[PDB]
Amino acid sequence: SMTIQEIIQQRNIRSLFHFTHSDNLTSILDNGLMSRSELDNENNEYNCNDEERIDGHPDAICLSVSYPNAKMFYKYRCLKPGDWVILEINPSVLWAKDCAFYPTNAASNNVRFINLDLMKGAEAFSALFSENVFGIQRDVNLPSEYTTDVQAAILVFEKIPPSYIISTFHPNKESAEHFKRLYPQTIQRYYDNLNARTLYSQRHYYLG
DNA sequence: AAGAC
Ligand SMILES: NC(=O)c1ccc[n+]([C@@H]2C[C@H](COP(=O)(O)OP(=O)(O)OC[C@H]3O[C@@H](n4cnc5c(N)ncnc54)[C@H](O)[C@@H]3O)[C@@H](O)[C@H]2O)c1
Repeated sequence: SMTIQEIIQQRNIRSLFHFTHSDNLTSILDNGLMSRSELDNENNEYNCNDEERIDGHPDAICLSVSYPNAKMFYKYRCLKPGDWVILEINPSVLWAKDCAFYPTNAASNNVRFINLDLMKGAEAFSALFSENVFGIQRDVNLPSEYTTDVQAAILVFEKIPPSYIISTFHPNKESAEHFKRLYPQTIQRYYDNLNARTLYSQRHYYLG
């Protein structure tokens, strides 16, 4: 029975991602990622996206494996103007923190009723890579590090200190340079042309 | 290209 670590090694996973509005980035680089619950209790300021939290876990931080939830991400970029960024996170989070693993969006009826304890552990992690996820047939050519369903989600039930953030992606040079001046020990990356295959792209295009 | 109920 493979461990989470052995799955990461075997599939060549190198990145977890979390998209967020640039308005949140100072707070995140200072204090780490925190759940909506934990943000409320510390009276910290945040711009959140989800009004509903149908997942039912406002004490969880939501990540992606290898590629953002491009669908949900694009939606919220349309609804909220200004610069969005993408945090890249050490895959170590998956074993070092209290994670649940969901093969599709964690708010989906297909998964959200299951005993949360069954969604922890290497068995649930491996299901992100199944040949069929609730009707999505995994493409034979999809590289091993990608989830079958682009909306596959990691719910992290504790804070993620800023040291687990390995880089941040910006939509323009000036955003990256602003945050680099503030956090000179950190890696701040950017795209010069967004007419390109970028982490802001739909995945089918990115991998095309 | 626009989640989830
Ligand atoms: N953000 C993602 O990459 C992502 C990925 C996969 C799924 N989701 C789903 C969408 C939904 C949660 O929506 P989401 O948009 O993430 O809202 P949310 O309810 O978690 O809102 C929290 C917001 O606060 C932000 N935040 C975290 N730590 C801090 C901090 N220290 N200072 C300031 N802000 C902070 C975080 O980036 C996010 O925008 C769940 O149902 C998930 O299942 C989101």
